[PDB]
Amino acid sequence: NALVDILPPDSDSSISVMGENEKPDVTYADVGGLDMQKQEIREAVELPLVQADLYEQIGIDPPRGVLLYGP
Amino acid sequence: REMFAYAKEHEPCIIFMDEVDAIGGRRFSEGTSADREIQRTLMELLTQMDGFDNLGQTKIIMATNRPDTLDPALLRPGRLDRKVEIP
Amino acid sequence: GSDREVQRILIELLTQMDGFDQSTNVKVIMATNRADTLDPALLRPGRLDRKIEFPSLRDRRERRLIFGTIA
Amino acid sequence: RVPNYEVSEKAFLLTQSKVSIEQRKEAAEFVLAKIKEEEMAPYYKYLCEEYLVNNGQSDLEHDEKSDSLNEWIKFDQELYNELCKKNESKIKELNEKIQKLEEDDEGELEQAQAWINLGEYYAQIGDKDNAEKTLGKSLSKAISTGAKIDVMLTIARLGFFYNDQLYVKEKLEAVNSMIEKGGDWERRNRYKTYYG
Amino acid sequence: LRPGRIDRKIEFPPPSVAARAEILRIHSRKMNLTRGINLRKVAEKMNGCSGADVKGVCTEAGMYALRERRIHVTQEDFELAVGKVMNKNQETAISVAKLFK
Repeated sequence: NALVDILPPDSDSSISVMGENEKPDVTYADVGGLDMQKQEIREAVELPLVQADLYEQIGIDPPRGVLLYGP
Repeated sequence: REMFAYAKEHEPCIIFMDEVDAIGGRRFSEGTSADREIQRTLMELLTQMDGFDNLGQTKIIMATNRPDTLDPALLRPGRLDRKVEIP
Repeated sequence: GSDREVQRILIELLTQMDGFDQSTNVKVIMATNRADTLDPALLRPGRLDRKIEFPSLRDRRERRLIFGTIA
Repeated sequence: RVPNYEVSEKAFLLTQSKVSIEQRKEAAEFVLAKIKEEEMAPYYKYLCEEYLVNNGQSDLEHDEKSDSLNEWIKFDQELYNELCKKNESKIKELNEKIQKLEEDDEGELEQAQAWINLGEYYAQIGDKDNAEKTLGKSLSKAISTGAKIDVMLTIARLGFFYNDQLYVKEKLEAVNSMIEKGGDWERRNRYKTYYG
Repeated sequence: LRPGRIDRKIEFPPPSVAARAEILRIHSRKMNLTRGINLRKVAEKMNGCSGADVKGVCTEAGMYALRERRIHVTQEDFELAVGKVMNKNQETAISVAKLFK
């Protein structure tokens, strides 16, 4: 029981990526309506992915996680 | 979880839940710890029923003796698409 | 003993969420059936800022689209 | 602010003899109007020295070539008299205000604002040395970070006026220190262009 | 509230219009605005009922400018942003409805 070697963090995952070895099974062709949430989710998820620095230069700090509630 | 797995190697499977009122319970957990035990097991079902895990040749037949006991997320269509009553 | 197992996992989530911040990732997406399973600290901003509702009510133009996509 | 580089743009065009005949005569018109209206008087004397061997010269107190290809060039004695008068006047006025700002404590913001107006007048007549001196007293009174960045860049522009690139380069080192102290994105665009 | 148990009681009012400008000014130091925008003008476009309103007005203008994809925040974003919070404030008190389902 000694520290004799280290592992990289990539391996020893709980579960591997489920977005490159799997691909979503639903697209925005199921989405017609639900546009009200669509303006809020393209701000929340997509904008930090395409570029995080958009927020930073304006001087708005980024929003955190997303909670979806409802039946 | 592992019962659904069985269902995907075995052909056209049919899952009969018999007389379910046990985990039919609602959110409660102001009572005893048993009500969160129900909760843990219930969340497990939803992720299976709909998600990236989708069925098609795995079918659910759910048998109950009163359906207004249940939680309404177990009354949810497209997991339960037909609601057949036998009078 | 059984409840203290539930909680010990949730603490790590909160703590890993603090570490997760100021990163180009999108902080966690999560959903809940109901809004009475939340804890005061989980809902608090800095862990969860955004609260994207989903209404059943929707308006006349949106029921049209949603019938229309499934057709 | 505005005549300081636009007169110099047209004046460079006028200096050349390797430009088109028509382009030189069009630019000469802009320069000459702005000397008499804006009181560019000292820089105008400087400008007679910037041709020499190139043509156009038609001045009354400064050298001429044997070929004048331009006649929108003229020295008049009124320019020189005006210089003497206007100079005294502007200096006298704000001087008094600076003393007034001493007597009743208002001198942190206002006296620096008075001295900025001084460097602009000194910049207007074409003195890099003395415009910089008055913009140096603006720094000493404690003012906003934004104001401090603005002033350094004005001093650096006086380097373009005489077309001395070293003079620009030296001042723009100092603004690199201040730019993150103020932290503006607004005066950082200015910096991008100033350096551009 | 019985005798001698409570001895100082601090009531808090909703914000003034001078106080509501003062909260707006703190928020503007996080952002990059354009010069010539008065935050006493903004505090008068608002009327608020809590110190809560003024924080969503500042965020909205920067999500509007995020959509714009310009670094500056312009004075028109505040016409819209003031309108969104004041609109959101009336939509939880017509049937009194919660911030949840």
